Amino acid sequence: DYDLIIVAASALILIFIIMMVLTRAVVAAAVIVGTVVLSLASAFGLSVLLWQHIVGIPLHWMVLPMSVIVLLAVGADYNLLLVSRMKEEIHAGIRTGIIRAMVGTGAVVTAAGLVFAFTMASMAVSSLITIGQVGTTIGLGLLFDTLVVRSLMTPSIATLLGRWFWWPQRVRERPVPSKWPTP
Amino acid sequence: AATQEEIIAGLAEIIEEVTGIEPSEVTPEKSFVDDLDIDSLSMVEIAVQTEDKYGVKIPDEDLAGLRTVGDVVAYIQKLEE
Amino acid sequence: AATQEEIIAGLAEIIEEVTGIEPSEVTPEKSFVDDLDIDSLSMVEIAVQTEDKYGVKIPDEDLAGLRTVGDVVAYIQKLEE
Amino acid sequence: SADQRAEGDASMKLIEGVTFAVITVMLLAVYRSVITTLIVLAMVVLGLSGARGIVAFLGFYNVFGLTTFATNMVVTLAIAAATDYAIFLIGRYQEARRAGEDRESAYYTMFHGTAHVVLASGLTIAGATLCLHFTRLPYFQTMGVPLAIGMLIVVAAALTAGPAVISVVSRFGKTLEPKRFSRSPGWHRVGTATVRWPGAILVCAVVAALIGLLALPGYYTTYDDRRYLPDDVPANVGYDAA
Amino acid sequence: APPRPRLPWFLRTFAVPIILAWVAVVAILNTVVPTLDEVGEMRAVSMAPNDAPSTLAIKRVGQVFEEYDTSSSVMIVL
Ligand SMILES: CC(C)(COP(=O)(O)O)[C@@H](O)C(=O)NCCC(=O)NCCS
Ligand SMILES: CC(C)(COP(=O)(O)O)[C@@H](O)C(=O)NCCC(=O)NCCS
Repeated sequence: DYDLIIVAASALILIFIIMMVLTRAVVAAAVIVGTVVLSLASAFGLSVLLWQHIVGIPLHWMVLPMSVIVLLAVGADYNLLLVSRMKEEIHAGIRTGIIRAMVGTGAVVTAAGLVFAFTMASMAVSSLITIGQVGTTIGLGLLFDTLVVRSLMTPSIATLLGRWFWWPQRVRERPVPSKWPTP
Repeated sequence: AATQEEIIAGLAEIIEEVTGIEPSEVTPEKSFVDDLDIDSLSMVEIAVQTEDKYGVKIPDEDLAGLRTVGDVVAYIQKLEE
Repeated sequence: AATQEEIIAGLAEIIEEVTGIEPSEVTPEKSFVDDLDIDSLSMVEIAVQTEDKYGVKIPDEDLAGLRTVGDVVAYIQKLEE
Repeated sequence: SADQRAEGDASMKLIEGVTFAVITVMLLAVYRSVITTLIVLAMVVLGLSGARGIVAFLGFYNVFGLTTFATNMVVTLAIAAATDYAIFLIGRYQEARRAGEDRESAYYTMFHGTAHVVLASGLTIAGATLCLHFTRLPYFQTMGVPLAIGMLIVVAAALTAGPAVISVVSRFGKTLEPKRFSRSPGWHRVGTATVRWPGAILVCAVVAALIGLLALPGYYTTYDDRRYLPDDVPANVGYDAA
Repeated sequence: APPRPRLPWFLRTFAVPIILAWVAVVAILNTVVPTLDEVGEMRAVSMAPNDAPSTLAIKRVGQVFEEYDTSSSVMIVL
């Protein structure tokens, strides 16, 4: 119990510091961390269901911290990749920037996330069932993160916050309107 | 205001980015649903791009009404005037 | 519309209230950053007062662009026209 | 406990084989290119071998202790991270190529756009696992340093040998060129939906995420390790007899 | 000419030496010492810390009764 608390706190603080340093923004780092935490809760629920209710073998007492320490980091990495692309595409307007960033990264990030999830889930063929439980929990977590948090939650929050998503940096919501081109 | 040619050129560039249809294909008598084969989601993407570049806001209810390129050009000119 | 003199008089009164600079100092060729020494927060205060008195809305992004009193007067006249 | 360690050490080869098979299948599905898959597999093998080699070398000279969980996690994490970094680099390079840039400019665009992201991801993974060093149970604590060192080695390999391999191979024929040129209508639709109507989509996503909390009230754990082992281990035979 | 950055240029110009160095180092590391399985087998760590009250209780019983000094036991069934 105490180790799980310590690991969660330290990992969250370190990931927040790294994201704040890289993106040069506070609100973006907070959004990344919060979305990852929510995905973590969903992952725990799915894994508990799949094992305890379906299979019948409850989770081992050491599955939770091992799963958490990896889910946090990998989810944060994927969100960081998307946000980093968004920052490069943002000079054309927040909404168009988000659309271009999603079109650019989506396939790559989906392939990487699926590969990671199916690599983790392949540990279930082990004779030791604790390792299988850890692997399947991390796999379900990354699956849910990739398919929901990055695809829907993060860009929705970025659109809703608007210019506050990049605080304390100063960002135009939309560019200066331009004259129609002459053919 | 802006001439029909300028609006058509800008919309053709945006449509090229969104869908890939070449600008030469976009003529004011083309129907989005049939001639150009553009679904409603692509149309709302075009509206978002237009609002973020030229500052023209097109609500979804109006997007339902618009049928051909000429209709969109007329709508934009009406807003400008 | 409103003549440049009227806009300058109103802005001078508002600037006098916000910062204390006398109206005689405010001339259209003065730079806020250097000549008048007005920081950005004072400028947003001026924008708030202008919006609440004469109904002219100036977003912050535009406030960044504005440099001299003449620029603000031109912006207000453009909005009025 | 002895049988638990024995089974953990026994199943490692099978785990590695299955992971490699699954990775090869998925890479073939994604890239549609055998040569691209072979290049990615070479990168993954280099990274994994470096990680396991450095961990084994440091462990042999009593720098730190080891457990079966630590070794399994090291292997799987190294494989996954190496594959992810290869996918990121090659994806950015192929996007630049498909845009129209030549191979030199495509390589430089790839590096400029993904160098910092790969490093940041690797540092997050390394620093997260290193927080296990501050726990009290030896099983958790002995995972911090090994995992961190392995992740650092994998990241260094991906950031130095990765670009080198990409630079060398792409020159020798049409190797890393995009096999299937196609845009992303699905991602266009998802982006437009997320931009136009963010409130509804956010509501749906948050509702979906909170569904998992319903499993919390019924959660419980057990400490009997004979439930987590196959029935043919000697300990389970003795337990059945007793 | 575009000012190419130093780092990617260095990686591109000396790619073959870098690849060879990496392969050589990895092979040396995997050859000098045994496999990870044997090292993990011979470097296993005790599950319970010495601060654990149960371990201290068992060792205390062992030393007070002057019988043993460990904390782990097995049962033989006939
Ligand atoms: C999205 C769209 C414009 C697409 O129209 P189409 O069916 O003509 O392509 C139309 O379905 C619509 O107005 N829907 C109402 C709001 C909506 O669909 N939001 C997205 C659901 S999360
Ligand atoms: C407030 C200000 C206009 C001041 O600008 P200055 O640095 O030019 O004085 C600028 O910092 C800004 O737009 N900040 C973004 C929003 C903000 O600062 N809100 C207050 C923080 S609680």
